[PDB]
Amino acid sequence: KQYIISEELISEGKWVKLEKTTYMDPTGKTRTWESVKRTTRKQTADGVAVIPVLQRTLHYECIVLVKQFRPPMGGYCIEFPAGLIDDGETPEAAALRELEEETGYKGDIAECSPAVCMDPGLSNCTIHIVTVTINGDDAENARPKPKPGDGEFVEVISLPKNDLLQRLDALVAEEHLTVDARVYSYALALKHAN
Amino acid sequence: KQYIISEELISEGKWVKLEKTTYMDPTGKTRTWESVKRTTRKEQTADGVAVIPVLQRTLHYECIVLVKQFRPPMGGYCIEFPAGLIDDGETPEAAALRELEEETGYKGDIAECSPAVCMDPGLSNCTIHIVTVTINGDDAENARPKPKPGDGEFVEVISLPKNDLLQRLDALVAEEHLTVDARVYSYALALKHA
Ligand SMILES: CNc1nccc(OC)n1
Ligand SMILES: [Cl-]
Ligand SMILES: [Mg+2]
Ligand SMILES: [Mg+2]
Ligand SMILES: [Mg+2]
Ligand SMILES: [Mg+2]
Repeated sequence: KQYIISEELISEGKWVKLEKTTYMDPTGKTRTWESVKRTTRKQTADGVAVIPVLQRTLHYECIVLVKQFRPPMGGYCIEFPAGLIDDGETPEAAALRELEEETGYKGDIAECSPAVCMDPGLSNCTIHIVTVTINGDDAENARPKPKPGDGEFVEVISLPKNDLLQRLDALVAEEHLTVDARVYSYALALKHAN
Repeated sequence: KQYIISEELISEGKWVKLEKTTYMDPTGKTRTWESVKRTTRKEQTADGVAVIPVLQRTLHYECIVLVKQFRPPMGGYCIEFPAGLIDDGETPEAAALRELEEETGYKGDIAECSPAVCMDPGLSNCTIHIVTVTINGDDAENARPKPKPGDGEFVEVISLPKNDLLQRLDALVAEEHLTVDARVYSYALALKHA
């Protein structure tokens, strides 16, 4: 019933553009929306976000997260390891690469989502969420060596899966960080299950 | 260590603006970013709310109530938590309960309210509160609920059992052209992983 009629470029940067979208509303009335897109999409999705489940025997399972300064936020954020997918890279491969660059951990693929939207009222940005387990008892994940790219500065924060939400709430109250909504959503469902 | 030095307006619409952000990297070097912001945020502790609406009914499995809408930035239909912007002076809880009623017809009861969490922190400063709400589906107010959607709002309600949410979402993605929201998907994954 609804669909896009046209897209007008308002402004194009190197990484981001703003467009004025005309669409037909379900009454047959024509309407406009201000829409953002990244200029980098080739791919199944713009990017991947990795849910990295650190498994060590006789320890709690942890979810491995990252903390970085995010210029659009004007502050530090706690997020799942994540990045853009390289032209002709698979989402799975992008997931293991990014996880290694940002954390130093080497993991195994458990499952991969379809493309999911980041903020669909604002942008067309999409990611695959890739669940990865990390055998924390293997020698290659003993002393994880992060190989981050140029101009990336990432701190790794591992938190127990079974207390994730309370641990996150504490980091916000204590460190004035912003937790990512996908991370928070995941944490909430862990408590809400059953 | 890191901080914002300046934010230069590139382009401002009615709803969204694009900014050139200058900030200090941790080596002590000046760098830039292209940042998106909404123009609608005033004193609110976030731009908006997303509601996690747990429909509870005697001798029924708990359902998560979701909405399906056309999203101009995406050029297609998306499945999301009920959600909207917080009106000036409105509390996040009030916004959540109001948007839930408007989008779904259901009258909820507040369970919990998250701190402000970031939508896509490498792109925008956009933030939400994630508000968990229970819906007493035995109450007569919630028997035959009707959306009371605003001007240019056109929403379908999809209630899925919490105990099978990921599979039911996957089934929906298999059968039509549409995109699941990344927060919805994250929540569904954790319900499996728990
Ligand atoms: C979405 N904006 C953006 N992405 C990547 C790099 C950058 O500036 C160097 N700006
Ligand atoms: Cl798992
Ligand atoms: Mg990254
Ligand atoms: Mg990277
Ligand atoms: Mg809405
Ligand atoms: Mg609404």
